[PDB]
Amino acid sequence: IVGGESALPGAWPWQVSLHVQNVHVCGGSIITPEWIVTAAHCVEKPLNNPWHWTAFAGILRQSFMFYGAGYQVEKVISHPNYDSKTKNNDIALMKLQKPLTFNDLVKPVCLPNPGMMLQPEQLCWISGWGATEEKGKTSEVLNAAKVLLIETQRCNSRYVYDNLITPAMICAGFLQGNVDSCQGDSGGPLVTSKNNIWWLIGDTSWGSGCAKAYRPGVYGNVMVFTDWIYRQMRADGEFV
Amino acid sequence: GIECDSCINPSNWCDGVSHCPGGEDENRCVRLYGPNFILQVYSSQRKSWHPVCQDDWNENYGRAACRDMGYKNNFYSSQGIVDDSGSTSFMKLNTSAVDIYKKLYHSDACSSKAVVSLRCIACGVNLND
Ligand SMILES: *C(=O)c1ccc(NC(=N)N)cc1
Ligand SMILES: [Ca+2]
Repeated sequence: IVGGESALPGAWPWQVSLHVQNVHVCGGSIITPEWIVTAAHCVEKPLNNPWHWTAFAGILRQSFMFYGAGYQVEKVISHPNYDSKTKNNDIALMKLQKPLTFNDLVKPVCLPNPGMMLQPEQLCWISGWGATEEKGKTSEVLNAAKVLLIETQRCNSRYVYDNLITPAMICAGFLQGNVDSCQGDSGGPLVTSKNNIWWLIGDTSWGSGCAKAYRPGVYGNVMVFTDWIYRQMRADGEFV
Repeated sequence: GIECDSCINPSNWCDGVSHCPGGEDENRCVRLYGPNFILQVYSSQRKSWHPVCQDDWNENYGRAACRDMGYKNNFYSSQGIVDDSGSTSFMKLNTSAVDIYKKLYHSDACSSKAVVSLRCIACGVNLND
């Protein structure tokens, strides 16, 4: 997160840190006690196997994620139509071995429903432990920032992303820059408040640099993915 | 026609009989609509989604709708609310009956004047408001 501020406890209770080899790699979002929404590029081979992955919830500081606080990941499911080259359909699911315990520090974010009637420049929030500067290091503290939705027509302009934004993607940020997601924020939440409920509208996917003008953040369009998410969750419920 | 990652005839989509090798035509027949979580069911005859009437709806029916949606044993809340989805047709529950979506029938009104608002999990709440 570039241009943001440090998050308070319980401010983003759905945010998790995803670890491999005792090191933060990606963000994710709790939607049930068992299921986490993250990005498919986080789990490209060799990190497609679930045993590499640990999730930390309710902890703001990376140095406070001690050995024993993590939840072991049991399943990793990348979107079947993920494209490494274009980052199209950049979403994946992670199921934990043991269900999370929900309280003021750890709660799920709501999956978006059809008919949210979001504004074209809807006010949104992003959070994560990503770098606070382009090409910088992983942040010790969880940060968050306000970003506005950017209509795909404007984002696909010749001077922004030039037709690279697919219907499975949305843009959020500022065309002037200075406030953006960055390396290590990917897989994390893009959320908006509506009807006094926080909704997950995006998962942090890619972008050209960080906080550069005319290069806003691109997010997996979680609305497009809900049908796939529900089928995965129902299919797992019927056992496998 | 609707494709299931192979397309199927529309009257056989959400008609209670699986026709796709993976079953995609019968496993996404319940849905929550809008910021008020209005419960909706797909009508194969009308090729459209329609809200469920509050008439004779109870918790155990909502829990089954939550199971169909993939939330397993998660259930948070269910109440009748005034429909804000701008619908003109509804799905009214027949008691003499069977999966949730196979238990409803088309109605142009609801006796209670309410539709089902269903929340399968307590989500979306943080420190503020
Ligand atoms: C993920 O780690 C990630 C997502 C997005 C960006 N770039 C921008 N948001 N401009 C970098 C890294
Ligand atoms: Ca069928």
